[PDB]
Amino acid sequence: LQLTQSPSSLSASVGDRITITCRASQGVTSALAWYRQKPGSPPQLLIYDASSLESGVPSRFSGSGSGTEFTLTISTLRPEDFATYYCQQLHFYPHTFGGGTRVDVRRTVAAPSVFIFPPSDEQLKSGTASVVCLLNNFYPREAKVQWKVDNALQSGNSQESVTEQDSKDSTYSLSSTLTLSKADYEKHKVYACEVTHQGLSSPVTKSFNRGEC
Amino acid sequence: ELLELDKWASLW
Amino acid sequence: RITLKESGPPLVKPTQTLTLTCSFSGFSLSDFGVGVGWIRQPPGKALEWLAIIYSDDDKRYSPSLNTRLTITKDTSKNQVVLVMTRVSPVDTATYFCAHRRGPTTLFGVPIARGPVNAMDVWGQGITVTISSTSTKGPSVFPLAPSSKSTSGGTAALGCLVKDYFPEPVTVSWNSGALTSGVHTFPAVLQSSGLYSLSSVVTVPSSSLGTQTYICNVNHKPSNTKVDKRVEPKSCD
Repeated sequence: LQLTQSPSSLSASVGDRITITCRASQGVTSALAWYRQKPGSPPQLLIYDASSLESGVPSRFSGSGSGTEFTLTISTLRPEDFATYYCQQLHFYPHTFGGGTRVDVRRTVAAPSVFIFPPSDEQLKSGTASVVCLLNNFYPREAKVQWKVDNALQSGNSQESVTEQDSKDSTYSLSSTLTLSKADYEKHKVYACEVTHQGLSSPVTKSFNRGEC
Repeated sequence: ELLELDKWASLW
Repeated sequence: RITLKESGPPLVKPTQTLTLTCSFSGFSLSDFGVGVGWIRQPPGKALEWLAIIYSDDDKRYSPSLNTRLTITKDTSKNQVVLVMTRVSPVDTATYFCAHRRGPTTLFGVPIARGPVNAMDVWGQGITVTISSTSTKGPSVFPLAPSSKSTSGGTAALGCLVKDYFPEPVTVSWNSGALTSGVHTFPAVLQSSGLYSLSSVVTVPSSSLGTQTYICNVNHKPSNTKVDKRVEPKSCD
């Protein structure tokens, strides 16, 4: 069984009305629950049995559907509603959760500022080399970062980390870290970070040639 | 899909 | 009035057995049809159902994890235990226990399914990390500001906090005097089994010549404190 939630992410403002969808690969009758989870807290039940409002849950929340199509509705979004939502089916074992729906504070599109940092001489002496690419203060959250070493696409030897949405300017920031051995690092010239984002007319590349001084 | 039904799947 | 709470070790080594306990109040596992389930959440990821046990000792497991899972109860202690054998690093997650209602009953008769179709109360969660590494303080390297790190009158710079264990690490800039524009990224677990993060800040490029920038790094588990001064790149 697959439970598919859509969208994965959505932007919204206080007072907005939002609708989140959950589809099941096969019928689960009415055995469907919705939860809200705030960062650092356990999930909290909103709706049980597809449409039933859990005791103590504000009336703005409601649910609908039966069989394979289910929707959660928040009539008027409150600040506490910026959070991630999950559905769960309990008609078959194993019970299954959907993949989640992130709901953040909408703002005007903002392309990230991109910076690339070569590895420090200090790190190099230690035998390893980290190349850091920084995407600063962008919105919305979706970004694509691509590493190329002398035109060779690097796959599987980088890791990303993203901040929580900033409480002031409502942007995110993201780091992508490429790790190589010193020996490997010194075999190559061009290190390049390519960034794709909605706010960029086209992909932005930030690069350097190692040793160039 | 040969899935097992939940404990309560057959209750009204 | 219903409360649940998970307990167990925060750290287990690969191949070892993890035992988690759920302690509850406000309900009894003698209540007809009541369930206690387990759900986990890997860092940054979604909920994953693990298991459930009922008042009648009926139990069910995730098919994908079912050879490694055992679920038990002691109805008189108000506890449920989950055992997961042969742990490995994929098993790093926050683990929740949760209550499932039994059906509506009228003078003992089940008259309605409804209420069972959710997990209505959850415990707070227990973070469990699976790793074979030992305590290790980080190395701090500079992320130097430069032309390739300049945007208009703004430059970015930072500190790379590398190869530590376990979490957490704290970072400040200029002993607290610099807070604006600072982004300290969540740590990632590398394949080596050690954590790494980086902390950045954007400042005015004009200021690079005069203002001094230092990151203050504290890894309490290893008693490691580092102040790393960060200078503009030389080969820019």
